[PDB]
Amino acid sequence: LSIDKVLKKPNRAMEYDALLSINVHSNNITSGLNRAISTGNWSLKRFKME
Amino acid sequence: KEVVVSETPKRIKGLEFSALSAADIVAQSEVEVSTRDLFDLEKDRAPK
Amino acid sequence: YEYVIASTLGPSAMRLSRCIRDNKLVSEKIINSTALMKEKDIRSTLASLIRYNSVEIQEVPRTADRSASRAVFLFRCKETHSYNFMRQNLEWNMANLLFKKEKLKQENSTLLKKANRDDVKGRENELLLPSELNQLKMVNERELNVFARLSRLLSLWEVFQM
Amino acid sequence: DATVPSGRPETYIWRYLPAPPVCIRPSVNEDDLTVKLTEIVWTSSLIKAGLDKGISINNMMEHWDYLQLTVAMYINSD
Amino acid sequence: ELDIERVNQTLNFETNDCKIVGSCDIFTTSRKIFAYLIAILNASYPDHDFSSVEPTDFVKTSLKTFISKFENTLYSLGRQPEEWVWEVINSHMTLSDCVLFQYSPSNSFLEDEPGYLWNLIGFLYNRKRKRVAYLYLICSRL
Amino acid sequence: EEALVYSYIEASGREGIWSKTIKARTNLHQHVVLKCLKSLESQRYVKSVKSVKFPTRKIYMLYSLQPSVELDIEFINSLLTIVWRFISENTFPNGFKNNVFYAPNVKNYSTTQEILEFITAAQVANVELTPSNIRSLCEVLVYDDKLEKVTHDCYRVTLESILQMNKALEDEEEFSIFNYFKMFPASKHDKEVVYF
Repeated sequence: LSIDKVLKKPNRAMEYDALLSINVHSNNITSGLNRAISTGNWSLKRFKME
Repeated sequence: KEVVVSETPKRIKGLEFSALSAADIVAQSEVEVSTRDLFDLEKDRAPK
Repeated sequence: YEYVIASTLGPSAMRLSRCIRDNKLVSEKIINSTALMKEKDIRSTLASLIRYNSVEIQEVPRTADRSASRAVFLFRCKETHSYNFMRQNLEWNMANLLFKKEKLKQENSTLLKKANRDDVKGRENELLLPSELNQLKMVNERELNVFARLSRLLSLWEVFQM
Repeated sequence: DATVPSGRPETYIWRYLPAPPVCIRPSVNEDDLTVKLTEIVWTSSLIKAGLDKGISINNMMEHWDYLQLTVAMYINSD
Repeated sequence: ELDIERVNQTLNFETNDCKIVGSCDIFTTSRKIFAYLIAILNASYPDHDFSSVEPTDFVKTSLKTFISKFENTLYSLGRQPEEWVWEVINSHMTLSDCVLFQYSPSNSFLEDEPGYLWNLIGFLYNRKRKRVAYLYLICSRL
Repeated sequence: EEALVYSYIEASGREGIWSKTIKARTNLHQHVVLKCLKSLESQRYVKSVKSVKFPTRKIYMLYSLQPSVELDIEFINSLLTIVWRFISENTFPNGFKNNVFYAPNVKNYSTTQEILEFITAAQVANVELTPSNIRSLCEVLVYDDKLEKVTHDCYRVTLESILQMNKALEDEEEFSIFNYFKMFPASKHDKEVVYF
C-alpha cells in the first residue's frame, strides 16, 4: 500500500527503484520482534491469538 | 452586637435515595460545561 | 393548533405540519417534492418541530437490529400526542403566569398594606410621596396585565379540553 | 411516591448531566471520566449546531444514538 | 518518509465505538489558489467533484488557533498528543511563516457517508517551498 | 471489464450511476475502474452529468440526455404569488376588502385547467410551463392555507389569507397572528418554549 502511492502519481517516465521505502517499515520488524519478547504480549492479528 | 450562635452534636439516622431533578442538578452546580477544550494551549496549557 | 405553530415557529412550520398530516407516513424525499423550500431550511424547520410532539418519527430497521446507520425515517402526525403536549404547555404557562402574579403582590406587601390602610379614601395625595404611587401604578398595571394574558391564554387552553 | 418534587417519572431521563468534581476524577495524563465528559459535550455540540444549520434525519439519529452510547459508556462501560 | 509515516501512524486509530482515519501529506504538485486546492480535494476523494463549490467557506484562521483545537481533540480522544509531530511537520514545511486554510462549508460532502460523525481538515499553504499539507481527520463510527 | 459497467449503466437505465456504487457488485481494483471511466469518457459513450439528487458526487450515464427534476431556484417564491393573486380574482372584486359576497350560484372558483393557460398567457422565461405539476404547485398553497380545495379537482382562495393587507379590535382571536404587537422587555411575558 505504499508501492502504489508512487505508481498512480505523476512523474510517470521518472521510474523509481522501489528499494528506498523498505527502511520506512523495516523498523517495524525490529520493533515488533523486540516488543513482543520484552513485553511478553502476543498480539497476532492474522493467527488470532492473544 | 453579635448574635448567639449555637450548635448541637448530631448524628446520621438514615439515608434517603432519589434521583435528582433538572433543577436539583443546576442548584448544586457551579459552572455549565460547554466546551470540549480542556486546555487553552497558548497560556502554557492551563485549564480552560 | 396549526396557527399557534404558525405564529410562533414561523409560517413555514405550518406548511410541513399539514403536509405531514395528509400524506401521514411521508419521508423527506417526499417533503421537498410536495414542499418548495431549500433542503437545509426544510431540515431546520422540521428539526425545530420534532422537539414538540407535532410529529413523531417512524424508523425502518433495514438491518436486523434497529440501527440508524443505514435506515430511512418516516414522519407520522399523531393527533393526541401533539395535543396533550400543547394542552399542558399552555396549562403550565397559565400557572407560571399566576405564580409571578402572586410573587409580585407578596413582595410588594408593605406597599399594598399601606395602599389599603392609610388611604381608604384619601388617595388624591395617598397621604404619601409621589415616588411610589408611580411605582404602585406599575404594579397594578402589571397586576391587571397578567390577568389580560390569562384570559387570552385561557381561550387557547379550553379548545383542547373538548 | 411523587410528594417529593423530584418524585416525577421524567427525572429518570438525562436532560441535564452533572459534571463530577475534579476530586472525583483527577489528572495525573487525563482521566477516563474527564475524556468521557468532553466527548459527551462534543456530541451535544454536534447535535445543537446540527439542529440549526440543517442536518439530515439519517445522521441526526446517528449522532443521537452515539450520544446515548457515550453516556451509556459513561456510567457502566460494559 | 519515515517520520511522515510515524505521524501518519499517529493519526489513524479506533477506540471503543469510534474509528478515526486521517493523515497528513506534503507535496508541491488568493485568486489562483481556489483551483489549486480543489484538485487536492479531487485527488483526495475521487468520487466527488469539487469544481462545483467554487465560492466555498475557506475560513482563513490563525494556524495557532487551528493547532490549538487540533491538539485539544487529541486530548479529547485519549491520545496524549506527542509534541515532536509538530516539529516534524515543521521540519519539512517551515510551519512558522505560512498561512492556513480550512474547507469547512455549511454542509460538507461526508454527511451522506453513513457513520459520519465529524471532521477536521487543514490546508497549510507555503509560498517559498509551495508545500501544501493536507491534514485531515475523519471520525467515523463502527 | 468495460462491458459489465455498460450493463450497470443499463441497470440504472434512465438516471445514471455513482462511481462508488460500482463496488456494490464489482468490488474490483479501485484504480483500474478509476482510469477505465476516464478512457470511457474519451470513448464518447458515457458523460459526467450532475446529480438531480443530493449533489457533489460523480454521476455517469451514457448519451441519453435524460435527467429528472429545478433544484430549488428561489425565483419560484414569486411565481406562485401571482398564481395566488389570480385565483383570488375569481372569488370577488378585491376592492371590497377594505365586503360584498354572493350565494352559491356565482362561480368563485377557477379550475387548474384555466390558470395553466393563464401562466402561459402571462409567460415566464422558464423551460417547461407544464401542467400536471402546477396542480401540485398550488398544493403548497393548500398547505400554506392561502387557498382551499373545492369540487374535488379545483381550488379557491380562503378568507383568512386575504387579511395580509397589514375599529374596535376583537377580544383575542387566535387567527389574527399578523397584527398582534410586541413589548419592550418586561417580566410577565409567556413564551412557548419555556416548558422545556
